[PDB]
Amino acid sequence: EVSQDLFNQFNLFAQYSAAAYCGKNNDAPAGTNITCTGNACPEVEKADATFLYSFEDSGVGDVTGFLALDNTNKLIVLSFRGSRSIENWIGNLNFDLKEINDICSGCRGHDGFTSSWRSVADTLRQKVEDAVREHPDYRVVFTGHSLGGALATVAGADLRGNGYDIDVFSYGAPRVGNRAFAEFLTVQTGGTLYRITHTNDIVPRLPPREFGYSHSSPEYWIKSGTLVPVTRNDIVKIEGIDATGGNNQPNIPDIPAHLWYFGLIGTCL
Amino acid sequence: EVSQDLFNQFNLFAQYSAAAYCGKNNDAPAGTNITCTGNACPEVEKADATFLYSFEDSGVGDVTGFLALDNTNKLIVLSFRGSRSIENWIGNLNFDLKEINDICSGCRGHDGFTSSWRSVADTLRQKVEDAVREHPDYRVVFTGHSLGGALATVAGADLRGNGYDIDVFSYGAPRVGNRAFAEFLTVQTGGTLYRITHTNDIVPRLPPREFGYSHSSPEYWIKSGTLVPVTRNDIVKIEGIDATGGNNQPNIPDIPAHLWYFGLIGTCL
Ligand SMILES: *[C@@H]1O[C@H](CO)[C@@H](O)[C@H](O)[C@H]1NC(C)=O
Ligand SMILES: *[C@@H]1O[C@H](CO)[C@@H](O)[C@H](O)[C@H]1NC(C)=O
Ligand SMILES: CCCCCCCCCCCC(=O)O
Ligand SMILES: O=Cc1ccc([N+](=O)[O-])cc1
Repeated sequence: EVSQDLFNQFNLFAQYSAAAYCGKNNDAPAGTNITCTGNACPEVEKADATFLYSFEDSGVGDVTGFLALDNTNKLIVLSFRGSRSIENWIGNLNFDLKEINDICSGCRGHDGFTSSWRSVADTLRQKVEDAVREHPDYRVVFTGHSLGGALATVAGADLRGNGYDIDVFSYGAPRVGNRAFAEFLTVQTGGTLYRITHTNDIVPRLPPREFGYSHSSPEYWIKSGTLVPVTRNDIVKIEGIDATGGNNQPNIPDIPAHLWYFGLIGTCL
Repeated sequence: EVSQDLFNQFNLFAQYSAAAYCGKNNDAPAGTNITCTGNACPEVEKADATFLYSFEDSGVGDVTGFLALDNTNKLIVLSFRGSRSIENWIGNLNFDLKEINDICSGCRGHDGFTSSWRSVADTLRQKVEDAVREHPDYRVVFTGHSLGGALATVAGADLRGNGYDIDVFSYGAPRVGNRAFAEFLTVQTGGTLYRITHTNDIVPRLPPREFGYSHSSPEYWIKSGTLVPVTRNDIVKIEGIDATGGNNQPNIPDIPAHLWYFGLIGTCL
């Protein structure tokens, strides 16, 4: 069980994460209203929310996403898109670690996530910094679904502690690195990570523990079914690095559960 | 705005209509349980419901669907799939009428749906007749989404009057013929047709009335949004051939609205 305000926040950033796929966007001028097809992001459309900067297939990892300004909620939101086809992305997912002492000593992260981020970090940091300067009062939020969720988690860990808090809301994110990287994520000040999972979603169960991955704590776990609407009672806060009894349970996982966080996500009607 | 009992039927056959796309049965032998992927048909799975005959790309229209036995609800269900890529099917959709006197006098129907039905009619009639014999007190229901709705409607008009009632539940069905056919489907005895539409779904708006097409009355119009759950209070019975102020409004239409009838339909998570 979670509060009404936190629920609202979860719902909202699920929608900012969905909008990265379903935005009628990119090649889209900054200052343009954010809108989505197929009722993917109505809470974003109600807000006075506009693109600050769009990126598409940027750097080494072909990164895609947007930076947004939201005058109603007082946010600067960096939203990273997951893969265009999650099924093949999961299939070709490689489990190699690389060191990232730059982020925390002793830390190793998934190699493709950290290198995709690393390769666009300098541009996007500057874009965020610019927006922070313009709106010092506004709250900085990074978010994403799936691989997008990963990238937002990495960028957060990397960019925190430079003066402004960075909250992270992740939906169906994979593990992003080794224990230690997990531990850092569980305690790092300068922002909070809300790591949201749904039922038996496959993606947060990869990379597997066996390959040297852990999940940060806590975990926000939606227990309502696929295509079922979520209420506050359906969300369970689960404490403990690599805790079991939320998404991390011993049963057959599901791709469709990956695509239903509050609403349709990771696909566009 | 509709009865609970009617809302429950509408929901059940939306799910049988969704199963024609989802829940693997590709060669599933007769008598196996009906199930779907992606929580597309839970009310069906909850019933004691089994396949009688599966068909696929059958006849000239590459018609696909199944016939089921439902012992819990006491039904014999013939469910037609719509198109495997609806956006395309929408783009390739010819508006030509053809005479269909055999069904009714002065009646013209859409050439492709009519022909497609006619090519499978004998084999499917025989399979329904068999089940009707083994279960004389079960209700015969034909149902379908999109193209599947057109077909079910045509098949119903074509096989009624043989001694067993056939009810038809269509979802997001296009127009199937001319005003004289609309009339025949409005008043025909030996069953009821329940023609359900959602919001500004585009498909029930095609073929255009400006190509000689008309809609049978009544229409059951779902006013709740895309990705929004439906209650009995969100459905409005609209009376009159080519009535306006349900789905048939001059506003701009939408494809995602076509894929949300009670739940997700015409696509599988
Ligand atoms: C963008 O949204 C703003 C505030 O929410 C609204 O006043 C404006 O009409 C919208 N702009 C366009 C171009 O639709
Ligand atoms: C088929 O469903 C029936 C009841 O609806 C159930 O008794 C039976 O076990 C199911 N068969 C399988 C293989 O699950
Ligand atoms: C009654 C079942 C009819 C379903 C089969 C139609 C074939 C769908 C293939 C996709 C081509 C198209 O876009 O129309
Ligand atoms: O509607 C609510 C609401 C609550 C909190 C937040 N937020 O902190 O961004 C946004 C929306």
